[PDB]
Amino acid sequence: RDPPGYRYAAAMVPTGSILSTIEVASHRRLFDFFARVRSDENSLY
Amino acid sequence: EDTEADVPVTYGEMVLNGANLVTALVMGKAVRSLDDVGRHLLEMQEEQL
Amino acid sequence: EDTEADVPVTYGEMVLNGANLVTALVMGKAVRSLDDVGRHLLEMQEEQL
Repeated sequence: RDPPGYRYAAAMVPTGSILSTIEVASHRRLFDFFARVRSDENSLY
Repeated sequence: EDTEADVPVTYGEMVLNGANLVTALVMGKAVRSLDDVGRHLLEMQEEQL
Repeated sequence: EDTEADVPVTYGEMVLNGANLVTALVMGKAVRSLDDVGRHLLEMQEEQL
C-alpha cells in the first residue's frame, strides 16, 4: 500500500466546495488516504 | 416543465504552461493551478484569516 | 612568498523566499536556485543546443 497523506498547503486553497454532508467514515472504501482528527492534531503542522 | 434547455459549450483545459511545468520536470510533481495556489500562499502569509 | 593574503569576507546565502518556497510547502521539494533553472528550462526548451 502507498497511501500518501494529502497536501495541506494546497488544500488550504480549495478549488471548489463540497455540497452534501454525511458521516464520511461510514463508507471508507471509496477513498485511499483517510484520516480522522479530533479538533486538532500535531502532524498537521 | 420545459422543452429547450441552455447548455454550456466548451470543455475545460489544463495545460502545464508556466512554472507548473518546471516542477513537472525538475520537481517531479504537478499541481492543478499552481499559478494561484502559489500566489495565495504569499498574501495569506501576510494579511489575515 | 607572501605574508598577506586576500580573503573573502561575507558568507553566501540560500533562502527559500521566492517561487522556490511554494514548492517547499506544496510539492515538498526545493531546488537550490529555482528562479534560474526555471527560466533556463524555457529559453533552452524553445531554442537550441
